[PDB]
Amino acid sequence: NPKRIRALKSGKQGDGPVVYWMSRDQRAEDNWALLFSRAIAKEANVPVVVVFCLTDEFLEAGIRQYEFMLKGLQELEVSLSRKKIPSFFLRGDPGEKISRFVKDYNAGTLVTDFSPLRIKNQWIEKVISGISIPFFEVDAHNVVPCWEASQKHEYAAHTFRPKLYALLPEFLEEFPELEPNSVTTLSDVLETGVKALLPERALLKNKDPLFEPWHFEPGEKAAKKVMESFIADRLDSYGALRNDPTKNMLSNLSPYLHFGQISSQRVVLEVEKAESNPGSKKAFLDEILIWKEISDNFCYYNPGYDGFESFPSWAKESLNAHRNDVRSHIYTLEEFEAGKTHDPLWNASQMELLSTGKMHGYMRMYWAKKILEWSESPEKALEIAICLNDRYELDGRDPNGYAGIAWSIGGVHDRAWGEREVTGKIRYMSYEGCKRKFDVKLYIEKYSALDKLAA
DNA sequence: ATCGGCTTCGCGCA
DNA sequence: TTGCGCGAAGCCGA
Ligand SMILES: Cc1cc2c(cc1C)N(C[C@H](O)[C@H](O)[C@H](O)COP(=O)(O)OP(=O)(O)OC[C@H]1O[C@@H](n3cnc4c(N)ncnc43)[C@H](O)[C@@H]1O)c1[nH]c(=O)[nH]c(=O)c1N2
Repeated sequence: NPKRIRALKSGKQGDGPVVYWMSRDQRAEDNWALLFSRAIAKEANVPVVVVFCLTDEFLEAGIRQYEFMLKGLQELEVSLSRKKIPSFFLRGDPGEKISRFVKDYNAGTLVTDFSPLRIKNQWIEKVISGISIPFFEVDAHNVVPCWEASQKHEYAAHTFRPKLYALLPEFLEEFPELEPNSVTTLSDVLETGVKALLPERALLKNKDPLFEPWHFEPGEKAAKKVMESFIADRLDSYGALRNDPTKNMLSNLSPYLHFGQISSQRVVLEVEKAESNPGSKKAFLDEILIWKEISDNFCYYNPGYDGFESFPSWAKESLNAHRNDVRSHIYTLEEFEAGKTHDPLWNASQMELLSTGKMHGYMRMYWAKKILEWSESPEKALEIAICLNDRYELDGRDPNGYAGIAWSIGGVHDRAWGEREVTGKIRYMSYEGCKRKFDVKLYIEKYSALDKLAA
């Protein structure tokens, strides 16, 4: 389906390899990008090669994301050579490195997947300028190409959802089988990059790592076994138990989908054919279909996705009007980060975020709204809630991150509610509201250990 | 074209 | 808990 490609640059198709510049979608199956690279490599009797660019951004988050990512690449690499596609791994800025790699190996054609974040689009430009062969983009990450789904920033779910469903019958389709190439250190990069990151690993008073790395096992292989678990054990109770922090009825797929270790489209396919509770199947389909992809919609059509300016006008006008309110408490980053607020429900969730790297969905909503209530300005609430989300979430640094922080503190894709001190018309949430929805003390007590335990 | 109808709200009440 | 009505509130879209 040609609608999944955009022509970034046009030109002289080299007598050489087709180059997949892998970035978002780190999987070898279920990958429209690797499929397109392999299509036009067959139309030219050239091999297809894969190149990944490892960049200095790993220092801005934690060992947890980097071991999750790097382990997934060790397994993609052997999985990619079993079908005769060599994987190449460059360490440097994709501005210069991908550029050089193009000239150096005589690439016939270049291809990349699609991120809507600002920095991938800075790179793509530095790539287009220092390059002579054609340059192609494929949305391998959304069921419906970001730029076809809609042509504007979408105001709400219920306005984006019809456009999306109207296009679902044509892009919800099976994946062809990736045919292997006809014509014919990462251990070490994992070593250095953890050495450089070990001085900042989150520790306990007894020098122990806070992080528990057994809750999510990385890779394509482990990814698919988590979807199969979810469809067989959890999908049915999803409508009813998804909002109860005390049960793991979440799919648990976000760390894998973030790193593109599983296609969102293979999951939809496999939910769609499964015979579960309708309400479960609907609730679930609109998270992974609508909300995931309005988040790409958000970050694409809004360059300042991660700042106050991108809130809707009414919530900008609201929070401004309450900047001069006395705040009940005020915390610093350090105080939040170590869960030293006055709110054991708040502090429990921050403990869940540090030791697992995935905080319960429903709780992240409460977490983010309390940052706005108990910090000195909204801009500073944004800053903390981004800092902590990207530092400690396994699925962080993600359009779902930005659009969800935005949802919580700024009202993006939300509506106006009853006007309050500090938080204005932004949707309010309370401990007492939690108490009627789920057994807070069970939550709190699962994590009440790790408080005194941390320094 | 004006009017439901809006992710995940809180709260009383049975 | 567990469900329902009602509240406050800005705006898109057929
Ligand atoms: C403050 C805050 C911070 C974040 C987020 C929300 C909030 C309120 N989210 C979005 C959401 O909280 C997160 O995707 C889910 O908790 C992922 O958990 P499961 O995969 O178990 O979801 P679950 O199995 O319930 O849902 C299925 C899938 O749908 C998608 N999805 C679900 N809820 C979504 C939402 N609210 N927005 C967008 N997509 C959603 C995800 O891909 C998720 O994997 C996010 N998400 C993320 O992937 N990375 C992040 O760093 C953040 N950050």
